[PDB]
Amino acid sequence: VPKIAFYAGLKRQHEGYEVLKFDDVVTNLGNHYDPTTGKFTCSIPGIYFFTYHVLMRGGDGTSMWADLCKNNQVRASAIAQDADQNYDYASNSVVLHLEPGDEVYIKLDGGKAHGGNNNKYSTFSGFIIYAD
Amino acid sequence: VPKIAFYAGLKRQHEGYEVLKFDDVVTNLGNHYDPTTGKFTCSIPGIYFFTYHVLMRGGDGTSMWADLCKNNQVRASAIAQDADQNYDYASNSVVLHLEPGDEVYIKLDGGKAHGGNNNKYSTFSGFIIYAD
Amino acid sequence: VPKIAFYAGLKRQHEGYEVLKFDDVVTNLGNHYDPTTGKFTCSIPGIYFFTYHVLMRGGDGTSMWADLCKNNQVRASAIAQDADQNYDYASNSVVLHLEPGDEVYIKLDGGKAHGGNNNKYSTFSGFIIYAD
Amino acid sequence: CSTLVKGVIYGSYSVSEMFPKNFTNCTWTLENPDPTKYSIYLKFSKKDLSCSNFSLLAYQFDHFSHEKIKDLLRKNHSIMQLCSSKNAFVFLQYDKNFIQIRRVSFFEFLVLNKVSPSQFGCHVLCTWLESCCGIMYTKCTCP
Amino acid sequence: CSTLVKGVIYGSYSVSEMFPKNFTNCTWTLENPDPTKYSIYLKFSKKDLSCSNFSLLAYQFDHFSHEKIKDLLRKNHSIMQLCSSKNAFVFLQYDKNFIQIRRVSFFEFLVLNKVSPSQFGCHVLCTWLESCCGIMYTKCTCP
Amino acid sequence: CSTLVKGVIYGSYSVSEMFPKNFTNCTWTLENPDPTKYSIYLKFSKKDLSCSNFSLLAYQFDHFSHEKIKDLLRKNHSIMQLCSSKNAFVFLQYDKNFIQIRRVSFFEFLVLNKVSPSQFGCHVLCTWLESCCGIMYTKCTCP
Ligand SMILES: [Ca+2]
Ligand SMILES: [Ca+2]
Ligand SMILES: [Ca+2]
Ligand SMILES: [Ca+2]
Ligand SMILES: [Ca+2]
Ligand SMILES: [Ca+2]
Ligand SMILES: [Ca+2]
Repeated sequence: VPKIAFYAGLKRQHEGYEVLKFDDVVTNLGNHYDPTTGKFTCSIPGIYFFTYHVLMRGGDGTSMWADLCKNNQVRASAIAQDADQNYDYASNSVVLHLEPGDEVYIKLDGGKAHGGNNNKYSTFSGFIIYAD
Repeated sequence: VPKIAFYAGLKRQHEGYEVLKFDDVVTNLGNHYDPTTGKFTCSIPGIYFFTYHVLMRGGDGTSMWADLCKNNQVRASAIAQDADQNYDYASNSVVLHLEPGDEVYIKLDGGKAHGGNNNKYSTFSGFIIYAD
Repeated sequence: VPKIAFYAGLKRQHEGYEVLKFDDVVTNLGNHYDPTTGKFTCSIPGIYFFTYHVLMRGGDGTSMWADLCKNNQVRASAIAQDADQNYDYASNSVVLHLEPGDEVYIKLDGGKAHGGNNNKYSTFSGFIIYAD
Repeated sequence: CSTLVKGVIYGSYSVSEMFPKNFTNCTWTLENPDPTKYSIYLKFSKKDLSCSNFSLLAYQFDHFSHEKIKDLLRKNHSIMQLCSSKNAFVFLQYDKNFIQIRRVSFFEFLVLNKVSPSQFGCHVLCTWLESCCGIMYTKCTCP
Repeated sequence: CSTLVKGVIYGSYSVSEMFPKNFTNCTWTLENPDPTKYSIYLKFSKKDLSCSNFSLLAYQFDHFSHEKIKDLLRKNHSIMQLCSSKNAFVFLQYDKNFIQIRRVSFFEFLVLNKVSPSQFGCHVLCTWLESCCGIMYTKCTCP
Repeated sequence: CSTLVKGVIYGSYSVSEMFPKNFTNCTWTLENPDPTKYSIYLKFSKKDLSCSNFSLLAYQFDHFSHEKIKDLLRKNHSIMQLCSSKNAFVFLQYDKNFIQIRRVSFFEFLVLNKVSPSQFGCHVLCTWLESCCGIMYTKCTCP
């Protein structure tokens, strides 16, 4: 069986509309996630489950959108909003079908994420459930 | 051996105490989720994992309860609350044992959900982990 | 695949830097989760997925930290914060590699968790994905 | 001696009904279905209630634990003294998971919805508004 | 007869362009890409717009359902009457998933970003600020 | 030349101790364990501090990157100048992931808990309250 599963915290703060690069890689079983680019590139076709928790940076920015983007389409959207500028999460979970080359990644869509260093507040988890 | 896994966003907004019908189906392996009714009907008995993220409707309603109901009983409860009426998620995650016919569904228990068209802010994910 | 999977809600209120004991056990396949201590002790080494949702108490308490601690180290951190003292979840998901004896548990790192009785607002889910 | 009335939006109990045992040491409990959603309001009638050889202890807690009840009793800094209440009618609010009344003339409670009170629930509370005097009332307003 | 203009930050449509059909019963729709993020502002020009044999109904909804449109029309309590508007220019804000204008002289809309308006988006709205008069304007400020 | 003091609630360092190298180009770093939870307060003493042939640069950042430090230095719009500080004692608050002091008389810092300050932490800060003058003090109050 194929063993694909990863989890990585967000070591560095992000902002704007940039792909989140979760460099705090705890698990990268199969090495199908690349912290340098921040994209999970499928290699074995199959149905994968991805969950991401992205902590909105506290203090500045009352809204943050973190969309799990599959290739060039937004396959999930999460909004972390707090009018008092608190640490609310923009989290969501997806069960997507993926073909080889499909780059699944979390992209900020108009907010400032939180750089947890080694704390691993903002995370990106995901694993293959079945292989086609 | 059996491949059951679904994911669907909430195309239409909801309100009150009605079953959430996630009609934005991205994955419906086995066709064991019905967007018309909004219920995942188990057919192959086994241990299933369900996660749901339900975005509270911003602007109106300061609290929203989305309980993952198994048959006629609340197997999980999630409350999205924000006194400033923001977009907070009533998300939760369960690992339930299911027999054939057990209809697992996300049911609002107050407050108004958010309808995101194809955005898929509010989602219902779930897959079978083991079969008996 | 050996069958390890659990899910439990928070029957009793919690507070301060103490391990969360999710005693409202719904699934405890393999009996690898102990509600009396609140720790999931790995026995068969392998790659496990854990998710926890921890509702923080409304009323008293403005911020609550719930870190999924693996043995003596924080493998994920979640902060539930709301300046208006609302209900918010300190949730996060991890995909950790575990050896026999590793004790994964959710420990509050400040603030008070909500005791949901049978409601199962605050939950602790997790299952083995691969048996090494 | 412990009976718990689990599912009731409203309930009227006499002193004899809530303690239907010869032994004077009994506990009557009322479980709040969801403290995130509901706030339980208690009402005490002293029209015929007596405490010649009985102690009325009104308190709340979160989980069933005898040591917790003992520690709360030894605290004795916020436990209600129903017998030693000057006003004839006692109104109490308990936004906690459990409410227990132990024994050492009736009383009615109300499991109100905190944010969206039902038509019946707010009607009962509006009748309890006839205290006389400081009272606790919710968002829903009624003349 | 139903065309929907899905992806546009801005758009100028004449009455003839938005209803390019001989049949007088047609619907013109504008999908809000993300109501969590964007608020659609509508602008109506009555300089050459006429309603001698045409009805202009301006409304919003959340999902495509004919029964919903019929019920909203029968409600007739908040539907805008473009023809019966005293002011020459009509400014409307629609923070809902769909905007549809049905037919029973142009008009321009603006899919503005709610929290971080773009340079062009706030520039267009600042030009619409020339109403004259009560108007709805957003956080972004411009003389 | 880069040493980082990772885990310390409190720490007192002399200029010689924090830069124990003959080379004048060195960086001393202090990692904030959790900016969601802790705010690092810095204290600078100019009683015997001298800058005859040394430059004291006080700044903060989020990640280890030489290019980031160079860009911050080229910015030079909010970097603290310890040597050119009129007041004898300099109090700085740094609610960011890293604090680095580079070299081109001691100083003490405090990793305080932002929301629930410990007994020791709020005591040390209460002593630092003797600035004289504008200062930044936390929620915890002390005479
Ligand atoms: Ca988006
Ligand atoms: Ca419920
Ligand atoms: Ca939240
Ligand atoms: Ca921590
Ligand atoms: Ca919140
Ligand atoms: Ca708030
Ligand atoms: Ca507020």
